[PDB]
Amino acid sequence: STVSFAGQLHAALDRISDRQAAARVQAEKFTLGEPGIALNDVMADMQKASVSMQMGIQVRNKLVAAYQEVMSMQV
Amino acid sequence: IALNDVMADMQKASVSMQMGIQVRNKLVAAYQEVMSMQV
Amino acid sequence: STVSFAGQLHAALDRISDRQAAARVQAEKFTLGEPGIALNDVMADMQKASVSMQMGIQVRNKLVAAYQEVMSMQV
Amino acid sequence: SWSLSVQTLVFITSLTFLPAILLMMTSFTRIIIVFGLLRNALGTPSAPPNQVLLGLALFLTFFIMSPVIDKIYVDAYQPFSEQKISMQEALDKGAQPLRAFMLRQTREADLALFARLANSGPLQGPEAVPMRILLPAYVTSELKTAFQIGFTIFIPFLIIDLVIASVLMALGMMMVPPATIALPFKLMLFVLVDGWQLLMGSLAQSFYS
Amino acid sequence: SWSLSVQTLVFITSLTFLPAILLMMTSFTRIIIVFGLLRNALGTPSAPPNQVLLGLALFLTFFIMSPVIDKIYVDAYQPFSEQKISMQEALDKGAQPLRAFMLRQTREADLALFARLANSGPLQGPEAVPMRILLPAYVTSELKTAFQIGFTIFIPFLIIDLVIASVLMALGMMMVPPATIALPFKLMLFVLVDGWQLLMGSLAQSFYS
Amino acid sequence: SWSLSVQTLVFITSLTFLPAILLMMTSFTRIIIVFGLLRNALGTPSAPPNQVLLGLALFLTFFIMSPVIDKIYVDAYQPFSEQKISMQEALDKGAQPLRAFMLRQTREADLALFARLANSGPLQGPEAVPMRILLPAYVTSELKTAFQIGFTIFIPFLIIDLVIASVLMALGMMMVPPATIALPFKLMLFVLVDGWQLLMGSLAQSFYS
Amino acid sequence: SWSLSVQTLVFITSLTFLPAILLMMTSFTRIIIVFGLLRNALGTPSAPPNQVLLGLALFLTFFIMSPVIDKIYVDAYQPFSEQKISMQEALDKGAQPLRAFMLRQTREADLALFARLANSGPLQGPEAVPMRILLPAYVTSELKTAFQIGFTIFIPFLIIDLVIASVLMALGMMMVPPATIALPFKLMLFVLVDGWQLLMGSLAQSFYS
Amino acid sequence: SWSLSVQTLVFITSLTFLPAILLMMTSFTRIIIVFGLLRNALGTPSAPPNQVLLGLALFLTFFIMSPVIDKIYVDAYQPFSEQKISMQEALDKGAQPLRAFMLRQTREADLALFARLANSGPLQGPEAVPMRILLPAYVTSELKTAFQIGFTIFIPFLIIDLVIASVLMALGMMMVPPATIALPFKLMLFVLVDGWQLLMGSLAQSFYS
Amino acid sequence: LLNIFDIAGSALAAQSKRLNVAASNLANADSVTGPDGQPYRAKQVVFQVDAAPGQATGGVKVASVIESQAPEKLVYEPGNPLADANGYVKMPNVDVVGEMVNTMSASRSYQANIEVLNTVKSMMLKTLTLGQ
Amino acid sequence: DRLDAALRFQQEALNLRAQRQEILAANIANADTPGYQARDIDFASELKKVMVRGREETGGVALTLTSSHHIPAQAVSSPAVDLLYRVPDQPSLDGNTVDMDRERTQFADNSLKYQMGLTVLGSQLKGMMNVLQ
Amino acid sequence: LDAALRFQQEALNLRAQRQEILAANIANADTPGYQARDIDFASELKKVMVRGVALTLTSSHHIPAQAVDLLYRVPDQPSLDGNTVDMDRERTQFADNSLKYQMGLTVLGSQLKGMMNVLQ
Amino acid sequence: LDAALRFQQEALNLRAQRQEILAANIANADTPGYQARDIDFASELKKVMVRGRVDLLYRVPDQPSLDGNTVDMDRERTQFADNSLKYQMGLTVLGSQLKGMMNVLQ
Amino acid sequence: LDAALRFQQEALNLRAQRQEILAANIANADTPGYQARDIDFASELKKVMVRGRGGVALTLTSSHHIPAAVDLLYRVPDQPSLDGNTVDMDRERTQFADNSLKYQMGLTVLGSQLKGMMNVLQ
Repeated sequence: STVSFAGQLHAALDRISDRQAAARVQAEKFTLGEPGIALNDVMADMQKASVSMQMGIQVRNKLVAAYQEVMSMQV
Repeated sequence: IALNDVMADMQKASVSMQMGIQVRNKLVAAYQEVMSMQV
Repeated sequence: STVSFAGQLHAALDRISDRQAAARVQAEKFTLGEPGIALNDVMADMQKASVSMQMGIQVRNKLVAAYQEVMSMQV
Repeated sequence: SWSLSVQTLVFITSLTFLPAILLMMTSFTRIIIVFGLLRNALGTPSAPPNQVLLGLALFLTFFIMSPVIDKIYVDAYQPFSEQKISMQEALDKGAQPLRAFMLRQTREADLALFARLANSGPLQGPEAVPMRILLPAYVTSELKTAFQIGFTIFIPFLIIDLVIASVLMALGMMMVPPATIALPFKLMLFVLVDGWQLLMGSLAQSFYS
Repeated sequence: SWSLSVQTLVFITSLTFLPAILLMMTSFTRIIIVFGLLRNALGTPSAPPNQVLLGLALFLTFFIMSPVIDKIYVDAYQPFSEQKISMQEALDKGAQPLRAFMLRQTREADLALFARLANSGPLQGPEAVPMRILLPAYVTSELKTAFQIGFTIFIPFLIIDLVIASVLMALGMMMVPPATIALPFKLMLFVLVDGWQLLMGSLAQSFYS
Repeated sequence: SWSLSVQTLVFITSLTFLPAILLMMTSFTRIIIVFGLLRNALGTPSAPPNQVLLGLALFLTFFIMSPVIDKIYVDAYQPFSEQKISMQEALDKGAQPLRAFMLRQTREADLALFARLANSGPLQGPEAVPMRILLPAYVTSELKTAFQIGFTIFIPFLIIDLVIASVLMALGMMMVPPATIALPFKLMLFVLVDGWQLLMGSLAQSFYS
Repeated sequence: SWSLSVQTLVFITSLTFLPAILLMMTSFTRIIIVFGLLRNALGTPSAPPNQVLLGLALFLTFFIMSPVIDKIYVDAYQPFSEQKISMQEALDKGAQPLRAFMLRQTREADLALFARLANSGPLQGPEAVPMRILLPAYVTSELKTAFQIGFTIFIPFLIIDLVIASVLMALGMMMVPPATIALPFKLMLFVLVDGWQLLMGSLAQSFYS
Repeated sequence: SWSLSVQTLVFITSLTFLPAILLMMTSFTRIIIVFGLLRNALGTPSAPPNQVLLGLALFLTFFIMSPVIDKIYVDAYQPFSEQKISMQEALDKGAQPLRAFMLRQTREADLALFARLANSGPLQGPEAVPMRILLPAYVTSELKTAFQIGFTIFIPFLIIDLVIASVLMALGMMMVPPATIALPFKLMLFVLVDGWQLLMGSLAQSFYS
Repeated sequence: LLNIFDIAGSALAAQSKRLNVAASNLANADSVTGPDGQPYRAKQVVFQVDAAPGQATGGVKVASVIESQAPEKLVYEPGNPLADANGYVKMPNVDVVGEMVNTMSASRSYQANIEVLNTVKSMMLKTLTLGQ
Repeated sequence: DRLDAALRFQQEALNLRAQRQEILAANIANADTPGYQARDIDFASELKKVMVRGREETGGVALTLTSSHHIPAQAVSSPAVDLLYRVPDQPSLDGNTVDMDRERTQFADNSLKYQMGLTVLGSQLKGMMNVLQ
Repeated sequence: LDAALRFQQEALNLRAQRQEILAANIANADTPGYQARDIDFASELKKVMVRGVALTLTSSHHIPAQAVDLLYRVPDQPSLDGNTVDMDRERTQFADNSLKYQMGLTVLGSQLKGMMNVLQ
Repeated sequence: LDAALRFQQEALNLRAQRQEILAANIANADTPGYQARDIDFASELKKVMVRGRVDLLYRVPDQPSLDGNTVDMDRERTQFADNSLKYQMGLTVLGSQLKGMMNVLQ
Repeated sequence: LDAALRFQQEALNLRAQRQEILAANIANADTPGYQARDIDFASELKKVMVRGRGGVALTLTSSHHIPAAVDLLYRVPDQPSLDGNTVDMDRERTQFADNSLKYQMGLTVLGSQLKGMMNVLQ
């Protein structure tokens, strides 16, 4: 097919969302008392999801700045 | 009232007010960008 | 009748101040030699007053942050 | 679905794309071009665009898209509220009325060009065309329509100009500046027939037909 | 290789350098200058710069770049996805198709000037020119091409202006302002010829020939 | 010497002072002023300011400064690699080629102004001038050079405008806007001459001779 | 005396009040206003404000205030370093040259207005003016002087504009735009006079008459 | 009372509310609006807002409020300091002067609106209006007074525009851009009439009548 | 309950029960009679590993307190009730040295497990500051 | 809303941790009273019950809200959690079944998990605030 | 990408499991015949970095259910009750393992904070 | 400037020197004929403040011993404890001054 | 650059090695004929600062071929003991305390330098 900016961006945002969801489910099960999951697993995955969130936010800010700079030049 | 309840309430309200203000900022910016073009 | 949430903040500040003043006068009375008042009671009330004061400080910080943010919407 | 993460990214960014992309996606292009062209006739601006013309076009496009916004509301804002439709069927259900709206105004050979230069293969039906091809085709078609409407609006004022100049020069007025004479005649034509209501109604009718 | 430091450091800087250098390095310069010059003709602006012509130019450049970006994708994004390529060979693997594209449009002599003012030694082939030489040469060639297209666009409306003026003088229109008379005729000429379709198509077909 | 404190404290602040002092102490003033004045001729912008003219100027001035930056590299960066030099003699070692360049570009009497108004003592030679007197002298002389170039740029398009207006006047064209006809001929004269290459190259040549 | 308590607490706040109050207390009001007005003449901006004019004004103000800075240095700093002076005697020692410098430039009637609207009692001499009176009075006088210089600079370019317009439409070139013809002549006039030296030298020498 | 308990928390938040409320509740809105409008006239801004107009407005409002600040100090700070007043009667002791000042400045019809919408009953005297009513009425009245002043300030400069445009049209100077010619005449209009002193004096006089 | 806290807490419970049994022995040494009238039989605890299904290791469980069935050393007081034919009182068989050593070792093991718990608690509370 | 539906679980869990906390400190405080019968609650089952049902705290009534100066007073309130008996080891002749080691290891565990919940809420709320700026 | 944090992460996790093992050794330092167990960190970590089963997982309401080498610690000083926990060895090992867990926590903290610093 | 820490810095240095002297006293508490020494902290501090960068006076003895040794251990213990406490005080005072100077600053 | 941190770092590292050496002494406080060792800190540190910390990696070809200094002086003893052991405890005790304190000092100095650079940067 083609690079599919819309489809690619959608897939990336889905990756962010499902990493957050996996971290949240793990923390849910840990605080509910379900055996297995270790504490360091919970903290490490939560921080990984937070870093993914921050990377997405920074990408968004840069792209929004680019779009608003391009759509302001007088033609 | 529970203390943790009070701080969770604090933060929830703070986030909600932040979100409302940011949405209004986006809408006001869009309005002014629409009103600053040439006709 | 009315709530007038500035009145609610005034009530909170009055509560915090009154609690600290009560703890201070209890320490006053105890170190003065007044019979009755116990040491563990003094320390417990001082502890509770300290927690309430940090309550007030945190509310201060978040109200100042909220006001500094509502003064940023462009009009 | 998305998880307190991306939701309120895609929303705030969509609000960022609002003023340009979403406003030139629907209307307010044809209306604004026609209003500016009408301002070229009748002489000078005399209508403060930063203050009045843009807002008039804004109100007119609100009126114009009342049906599509109503159908969007019915298809999404009822179901998507709290139950059984979550941002995947909501997206296509809410895309359908706007997409039908745009496809109903697009010249049937704009899409041809933009498919033939996007290297898109066969497009099975009218619904098969993607927004990627639908956006520039709709913009080009709307520019054509705006220029047609502006030309028709220019017709009578051009007629008044030429008839007034002809009267002045035939009656012997060798070298009078017929423009200053014609401008109040332009106003008279435009107000006696109640011109503004005719214009906004004709635009509104022709916009969906 | 790089270790998720400078990766995701050079990524964000690349994003920041995107809007200016990348857009004025690929296309959308010729398109936007030609749109501006077409706006010069036909009378007033009468098409909003900051929103609609910018959006249409972005869409045109996306469509034109789709083969280039697809080559870049197949040569980096799959092979940069975790295996044997990590943002060192990704850079040059992605640059090569873009470099070939930009070379295909550069004037034969702009490269010569910028090479001769770099004191660069002799060059063997088109693969020997570096990005340092290749940016400004492409920019200058693009400006020349844009101005040539500008001529081809001004020609017919200049004809209309002059023929209207000549008719008006011969008829004896002492000092009618022929510009107001010619503007609706310019719009008429540009709508019957189906000018928006055929203009964007002509730019596209010109741009890679 | 300095100790990875104040070193790397002077570095970051030097990068802070970069965008203004360093881009307006070397080149890019004459070039950008000539580009802007050229853009005033030929009518409208016809080149996006913040993007194409600015980027092209940045590239061009990098290309003029490449010999001075080469000498600054040889006399600062290579020896500053751990050995015999650390930001004390390195300062004037890296200044001297740049000071030589600026003196070679300054007016021989702007130095006089900014020296006499500083109560500075009598100067033995070119080497005895300080950076203090050298900066404003270079800026003022560069503004003079830029305006001379701009005047020469405005010459031929002035010629085209006058000849077009005179032809229209002789033909009896009382009220035709000669600028509208003359603009495509302005671009004409600017492309058949191959104006962008000539202008870029002549700026580079004028800048060192 | 102060004890590395309030000292270095008033130093840092002094630095934060620097950019506005101190730079608008000395000069760089008159210089910036005059350059801005000069730039309204001579056509478009055509000179990078936040880049060259601001830096040139900074250098110019350094040079103009240099006697004041030297007197403050000698009378305040070295005596403040270690012996017999600590940040209260230092204040008047460092103010006296500055207060004298601002008095010499104030209109002899602004002090009257601000002293009378501050309920100030009779003033014995030039030294009885308080800083509270002398700041805003100096600001108002400086604004008046800057606008005076501004008109006096506008004059010759007004001459060029009007003579070009008269010649053009007297010759019969009824409606060629005189600004476009005039702009090269404005630049020519301002470069043959060596306008930048005359301007900056006159500003500097005016600023101590 | 409070015991270095919540005190110094309320004090620091009072300092937080200082810049916005206490400079938008006393003065410095009227003056700053008048300065902004004055800069709208006289052509281009050419007065450094962030520094000079802001500083002049701040000094002028301090000079205006010296009596009010003195009364608030004498009836609050001296008593609030250590004896018989502490942040309980301090508020009303410091509010009465500010209330009297605000009431002396309010347009008499704004209080009517804000009492009629706050559902408050009839008000017997001047004092009966509370803070909850006094603030919006004061800001509305301040806006009204500021714009009355500012538009009265425009009127003469638009007179200058009128006369210069009409003279240029009378001479037939077809399309000489009358704004450029008017700007220096607006400047001497504003300096021969002794503009800045008269304006500051009129504002100070009007601000207590 | 996190696994390691459970392991160390089970150790604490087991050590407390072991020390209690040792104290009861050391206290009722030289006790002629029980409630109904029978020798006090010396008591011991049984330590077994916990978490039987899964990993075969973890924690200690002291289920099933038992009795030390040594032959219950006798004395001769043939006028005392509780003396059978061949008057022979039954006289609990508690060895004081063994019980004192049991108390010492149980206290030391208790301390070791307490102090493991403190170490682990610090470890986890530090884990909570991972990154931030 | 949809802000207090995603943060609801950790909020409820953390409040339940605080409630179990004062239950355990009531165990500790009554260490040496006779016949106390140490109490405790099942955290997982009670958390599921809270999520499905709500709070529904049982037993509590405040006075009315008439004109000011009517001396507010409140009845003795208790959360709806059903207190469960802790199965004792080592009978102790006074009914007190509070084993220091069990109660104290549970106290430390509950403290640690309360801190974990605070960390999780802090992370989620910082994430929300990082989106919106 | 972002599995570059994997190694330390899993390493840290393994250390935690080791603690339990070592902790058990301390808990059962008195039980008869315990035969103290332990695992070798290096080989176990290498194996896990090189590398229960899925049940019936169609739509919900089918109750999903989830399904290292514990090596002998060669003893010294036999003790007649089968217990081979030389408590001194286990104390030393526990101290060292706790320390290396702290080190792993610091290393993940540093990598995560470097990542976050680049991202702002 | 930045000689506002000079007084406590020189005081702390003299305190360290006195610690060394008293440790030498304790060490030689048994060597025959030692004649215990000390320094006068006040006088030496004033002397180092007036001029900058210490005579070893002899601690006046009590209780003779026939080995000539005059280290009377009780006095030395009290003085060593006093000096250690004063050194810790100087540490706290310097710490407070540096804390203040770096608090005002950032 | 960024070799300012080298000196202290080397010192710190060398201190650690000395601890090991010293620890060996304590661990061998009674083994017969031990002959306690020690190293001269100043000379070894200066030697490391002059030159550095000899080995060669395996063949520099492609992978799948799986490619891959402190002279111990002797402590002069006192008090012989007829088992050869010359670890006089007291000296080792004070040396261990001194080495630990100076290792801490090295940590503090290195941390102060790293904090200095980080404060300048941010």
